[PDB]
This record gives sequence, C-alpha cells and structure tokens, in this order.
Amino acid sequence: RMVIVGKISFCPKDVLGHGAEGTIVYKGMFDNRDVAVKRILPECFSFADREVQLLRESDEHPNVIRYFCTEKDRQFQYIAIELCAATLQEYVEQKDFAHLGLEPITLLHQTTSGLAHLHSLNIVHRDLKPHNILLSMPNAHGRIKAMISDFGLCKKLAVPGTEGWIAPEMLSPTYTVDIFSAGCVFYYVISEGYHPFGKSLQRQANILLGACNLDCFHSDKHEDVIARELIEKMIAMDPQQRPSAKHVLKHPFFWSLEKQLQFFQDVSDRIEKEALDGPIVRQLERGGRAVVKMDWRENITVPLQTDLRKFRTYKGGSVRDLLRAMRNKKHHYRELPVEVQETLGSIPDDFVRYFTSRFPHLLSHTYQAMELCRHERLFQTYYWH
Amino acid sequence: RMVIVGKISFCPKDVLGHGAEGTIVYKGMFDNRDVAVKRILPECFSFADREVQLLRESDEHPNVIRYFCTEKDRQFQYIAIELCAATLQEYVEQKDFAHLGLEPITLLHQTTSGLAHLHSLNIVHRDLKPHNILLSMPNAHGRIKAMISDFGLCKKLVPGTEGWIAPEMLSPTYTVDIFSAGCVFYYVISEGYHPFGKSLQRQANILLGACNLDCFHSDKHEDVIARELIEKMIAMDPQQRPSAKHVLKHPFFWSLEKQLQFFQDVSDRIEKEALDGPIVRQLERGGRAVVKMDWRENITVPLQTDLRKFRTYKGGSVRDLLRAMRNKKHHYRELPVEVQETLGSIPDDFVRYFTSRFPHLLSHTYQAMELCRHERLFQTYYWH
Ligand SMILES: Nc1ncnc2c1ncn2[C@@H]1O[C@H](COP(=O)(O)OP(=O)(O)O)[C@@H](O)[C@H]1O
Ligand SMILES: Nc1ncnc2c1ncn2[C@@H]1O[C@H](COP(=O)(O)OP(=O)(O)O)[C@@H](O)[C@H]1O
Ligand SMILES: *Cc1cc(-c2ccc3c(c2)OCCN3C)cc(OC)c1O
Ligand SMILES: [Mg+2]
Ligand SMILES: [Mg+2]
Repeated sequence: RMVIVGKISFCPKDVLGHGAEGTIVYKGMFDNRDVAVKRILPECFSFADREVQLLRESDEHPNVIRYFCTEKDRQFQYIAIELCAATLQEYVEQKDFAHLGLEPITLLHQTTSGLAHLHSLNIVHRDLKPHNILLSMPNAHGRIKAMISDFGLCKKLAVPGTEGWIAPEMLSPTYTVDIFSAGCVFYYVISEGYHPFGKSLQRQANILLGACNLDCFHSDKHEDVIARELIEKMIAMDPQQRPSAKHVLKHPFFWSLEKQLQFFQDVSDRIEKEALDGPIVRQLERGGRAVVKMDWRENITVPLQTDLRKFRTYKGGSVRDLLRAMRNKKHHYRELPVEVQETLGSIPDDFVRYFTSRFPHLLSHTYQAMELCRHERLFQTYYWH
Repeated sequence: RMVIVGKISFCPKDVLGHGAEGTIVYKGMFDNRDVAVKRILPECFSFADREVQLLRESDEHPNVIRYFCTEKDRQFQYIAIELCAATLQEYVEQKDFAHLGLEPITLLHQTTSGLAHLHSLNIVHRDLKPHNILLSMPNAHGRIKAMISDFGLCKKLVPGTEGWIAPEMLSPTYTVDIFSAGCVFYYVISEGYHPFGKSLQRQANILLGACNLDCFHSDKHEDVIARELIEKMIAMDPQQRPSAKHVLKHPFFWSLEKQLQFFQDVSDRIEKEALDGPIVRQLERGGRAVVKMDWRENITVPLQTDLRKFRTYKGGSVRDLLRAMRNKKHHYRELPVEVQETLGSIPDDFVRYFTSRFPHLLSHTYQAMELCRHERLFQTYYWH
C-alpha cells in the first residue's frame, strides 16, 4: 500500500524503526536505490536547511552521512538518507553482526573526524549517540565505514540531546557538548557496551553529579592507560578542559604501531647529544624509576639483556637509556643475532609492542615529558597547537 | 568472481550484452545502486569527456540518460550508466512485453525531445538506433520512460551503425540524427519494419534512395500524417530534414483535443475572409480530393439530415466542411440526441468522427494554413 509525495516515495510497512517523539523511519526509494526515509512532525523537530546546505556546497567528508533531498508535506516533513546496515549499537552489542572487517579504533577515528568536519563549518551535532553513528553497507571489496547521521535537526520546546549522553553543563551550545558525548561513545565502544556513567537509569544523574567509572581500564596496560588518559579529558565536567575535536584525532590513542615506535626513536634522537642538566633530560626521568620498573635490564628477555650488558653504556634507571637502547636495537636490527631477532621481532609491530607490553607507562610518560618540544619541526605529527 | 577498478564493480558472470568491437556490458555496482557497466577498448572507441561534462553542467533532461562516472583500467575503459529494463528492440518485438503506461507516439516524442536537448548543446549523437534508445524500469507509481544512450562515444579503428546511417555521411551535423530518427520512427510505428528495410540490403537501399513506408495506408489519417513527417525526416537531401525541435511541433504528436482545437481555430480565423483571398484560395487548392467529392454525402445519415436544414454548405469546399465542424461543436448542446450519439463525446470521438472519414483533412489544412505561420495564435501549431 505504497505512498508517494515524491521526490521520495516509500511503503509504510517497511519500517526501519521508531525515533524520538512520533518521528518514525521506513525503508523507501529515490532514484531507484534503496533508501532510509524519515518522517518528522514539523511541530516537534526543526530542520536547519542552512547548515545542511553549507554541508552540500562543501567538500564531501566520508564520515558524515549525506542528506539526499528534503520535502515538506502539508502536515509533515520527509528526509532521505543512505540505507545503512546498522547503527553503532548493533556493532557494539552483537560483535558478530559481521564488521567484518572494521576496527573499533578506526571506527572511532572516522566518527571523531566526521565530527571535526562538522565542527569545522561551525555546526554542532548536539545529539551524538550510538544510534546516530551508523555503519554503511559493505563496499566494493566489502569494507564498512562509520558516518554520523541525524545531525542538523533539533527540538523546539516540545532540552536538545538525548538522556544519557547530554553534556552536563547543558542542563544547568558549542563543540564541547559533542566532545563529551563522543567521550561517552569511545568508552561505549572500547569497553564493548558499558557507559562511563554507566547504567541507563542513573546515567544522566551521575553525569550531573560527576560519577565516572572507567573500571575497564587496568593500569598495567599501555593501551588502557592511553585510552583512559584521553577519555578523561573528553568527559571532563569543566567543558573548557575538553579537547578540540581535532586535538582528539591527534592524540596517541589512535597512533599506528609504526607511529609509536617512530615516536620512541625520534625522542631517542632528539634527546641525544643533550646534557643531563638540560630541561628535557631532567624532565624525562622525572618519573624515572616508576616507568622503567627500577632496573629495565631486569624486566626484559634473557637474550636481549645478554646483548645489552655488552654495551652498557646503559643505565637501567634512565628512561633515556631504555629509549636509546630501543632506537639502537631497531637500527641495527638486521645484523643482530637470530636469538634476539626472534625475541623482539617482527618490526615495527611486535618490536614496539615488546617494550610497551613490559612498560605500560612508557609511551604515556615519554609523551607527557616531551610536551616541551611541541612546536618543533619533527614533533608536529605528535602534538597540537 | 568479482572485478574491481574502483569505484565501479561487477561479477563478470552477470553479463547484459555484447556490443560492437569487443565492447561488453554487465550488471554491476556504483554507490550501492545496481548499474550497467560498459567496458570499452580505448583503442576502438573514444569517450568525449567535454560533451558529457557539458551535459552534467546543464539541467537534466529526463529522456537523456546519465553517465555516472568513468574510470580507466590500465588496458581498458569503464563506463557506468543507469540500469534499464530493455532496449526499444524489445519494446517493439517481444510480443508479451509490458510497455506499461507508455504509448508509442509518446515514446518517439520523448526520444525526439531528448534529441532536441542534445542538439541544443551542440552535441551530435551520430549513432541513433533501437539499441541506443533504452527503456527505464518502473518508477514510483509504475511509469515506464525511454531515454537515449551511448551518445558522446565514437569509433576510430566511421561513425554510426549499419542500417541507420545517413547516406551523405558516406558520400557531421544534426541532420544525421534526424535521419536515423526518421528510421526508428517508422520502425516503432510500423511495429517492426524498417524504411529501407531488410538487414542485409538496408544500408545499400539507403544509399540508393529506396524507401518503403508500405504500412502507410492512404485512407487512414494517422498513417497519412506519420507518413507526412517520416518522409521529410528520411529525405536523402540532408537539407530537407527538419530540426529536432521542428519535428516536435508537427501534427503527429497532437492530442486529439489539440487536433480538434486546431480545426476550430482554423475555422475561426478563415471566417470573414474573401473567398478569392490567397489563404482561402490556397486552402481549397487540393479541394475535391480531400472532401471526397461531396463531403455531405460522406457523413452519417443523421448528421446530414440535420445539416440539410441550414446549408449554406457547399460540400466541395474544405472551408465549409471545417465550418460545419466548428459550428456543430459549438452548438453541440442543443443538437438532437440522434446527432449527439452519432457524433460525441468531444473532443476525442468528435474530431475522430471527421478525421476518420476525411483522412487527409488534417494534413491538408495544416499544409495550407502554413500561410499564417507567424501569427500569435498559430505558434502552438507551427515553427517560427
Ligand atoms: N540513515 C539511516 N539508515 C538506516 N536506518 C536508519 C537511519 N537513520 C535511522 N535509522 C534507524 O531508525 C531508528 C530510529 O532512528 P531515529 O528515528 O533518528 O532515532 P535515533 O535517534 O534512534 O536514530 C534507528 O534505530 C536506526 O536503526
Ligand atoms: N543501460 C543498459 N542497461 C541494460 N542493458 C544495456 C544498457 N546499455 C546497453 N545495454 C545492452 O548492451 C547491448 C550492447 O550495447 P553497446 O555495447 O552499447 O552496443 P549497442 O549499443 O550498439 O548495441 C545492447 O544491445 C543492450 O541490450
Ligand atoms: C644494541 C646496539 C648495537 C650496536 C652495534 C654497533 C656496531 C655494529 C653493530 C651493532 O652491528 C653491525 C655493525 N657494527 C659494527 C650499537 C649500539 O650502540 C649505539 C647498540 O646499543
Ligand atoms: Mg536519530
Ligand atoms: Mg546500447
């Protein structure tokens, strides 16, 4: 029993799912492609054709879903969007929805990026949640991407946003409300379903209080330490403490294994031929013993320790020495004995995961102390301005 | 066993059809649309990006297909276009083809409007033919539409396809397309035949100037007009061929309502004009033949029974047959029910009532009333 008003056509029996306050979404058509069509009560939700036009007239960013065309029926409003396979909540809640085929952290880099694109054109999303981060259907080689949908519309005194993800200062807007929401979603994904506030019913309450958890992050894992450090600044109750949408992208939390290793070698070079009295070297072993674990020669594999002893030249209490030794072994890698090669290798992946596995706080620390040289030529890929 | 060449993609098993010079067409993908992919050997066919980009840069005509995007393989070229349900070939020939919601004359009209659009952008097709006029798939409310494709491509290894090639290109401008068009016109209308007219001898006889048009009776109106236009379209002198938009203004396309309206406007215009007048004189030039000696004797008994009371009606004079037309149509409401039922309902059955009996009436009037071409009333009827 089809309908037209098109432009967009559809059938009312192909219901994708109900939205907020009347708004419902069915599966319709357009050119001759399958499309998701969303009917909204003009009395409830206010489209901003202005923003969306700034989006169209601007260059396509592949992580912000596209609005095909808009139609204003006499009593309604109708919108057409890319029939995505699922929202983030599907991806997160049934691991086997068949990603297959799409990494969590890259999903987060995409989401955060599309968001950076939105914040670029001075448009704020104001309702970021897993239900508004949709995953497309398999591409040409069967890859899947992440796009932010349902951005640009709002409510007209029927508080913007959705209970559970509403930045706290918006209860009592700029980009920070979107950053906060995003932080909650990073935690939603990484932790495979939990929320930092954390159960549905007391969620918005605890947000307004300041109650977090992040109990998923052990403090003995490199990965978890970095994730925690980022999310904390993301969901900071003082909205000024919240990272810029792009600042988030630049953070360690995303870095390739190659990137991390490179960072260790680059630090090891830049702090070389630099005296101990200097600011950098002084600051770098400020935490000293703690990150190195007293003697770092003592925490590693036997072959490595054996080889190292023959040079030392190597402290064991100095982070700087662990970095110099890392850089060194990476440099002379091919001409190293087979024993060590097997204990360390491959490269960069297993080589850098070797040292961060055994010094969870190494990267975190080095990166913190090396903040001094943020403006330098080499360190631009690592830090923000 | 999928292929790639991003962003297009297709399973090679899902073939749609083979083409000229090794060119092949498959069913594949683009965004997430099903889409037809046409791979060409870049050594045989040259794509004209400039033209197509000009098509994109202009407003979309609904009977002109859309080239989505092009990509070059290292050894090939790929081109993606709207998947269509058939070619005009099928439309015409497969007995149980649902040409649903689409009369033939409106198909040729859509086609010729698309051509007007393309000529308007100074882009010439060069290979118009049944395989290059495609049928869409049922839209929102089911309606089927036709569009032209494979334009903007050419051949490098003579343009055109054997059987639809203008003669003088052998011995290019828009005239070639008008000609080939004329051919497909007859083809569609004749329900399968060709003006020239058998596959092997087609091109040959076109060179020779041999036509056919045998499906065109001289006692049925439709045939007479279709003929009237096709003949001009498939002339051997490319200077005779009417412009793509000119072909549109032609009678062949008019709804019966328009036809009847033309007879009325003509009847009105001619009234109060001297019978020696060059226009009246011209209108009656063909005379006798078209009114069938005494047009009063060539109409239903009730109508002549009712016409006998007035005349005033010469009976050998198109001016009077046309005036009776206008006058009965006007005073229709008051006319006896007998006459009402031999005639009605207006416009369709009524204008049919006259064109049926006087097949040439319309053709003839149209030709003779070309003298008032420029007048403001007669712009909907004629080409300025
Ligand atoms: N662009 C889309 N493509 C496919 N499904 C969609 C799309 N947008 C929304 N949906 C589906 O419709 C449901 C309701 O969406 P919406 O009405 O915007 O409320 P929500 O805030 O939950 O997204 C969602 O669960 C989602 O599955
Ligand atoms: N858009 C399309 N959709 C479906 N089939 C098509 C399409 N375009 C072309 N074809 C099929 O491919 C065949 C060959 O097309 P092509 O290689 O362009 O040569 P030609 O057009 O001269 O026949 C046609 O006869 C037609 O059946
Ligand atoms: C671990 C390590 C190894 C070397 C090193 C120096 C010189 C040579 C070498 C390895 O192998 C091939 C050729 N060659 C003479 C040097 C180091 O200190 C800079 C360290 O730490
Ligand atoms: Mg939504
Ligand atoms: Mg074709």
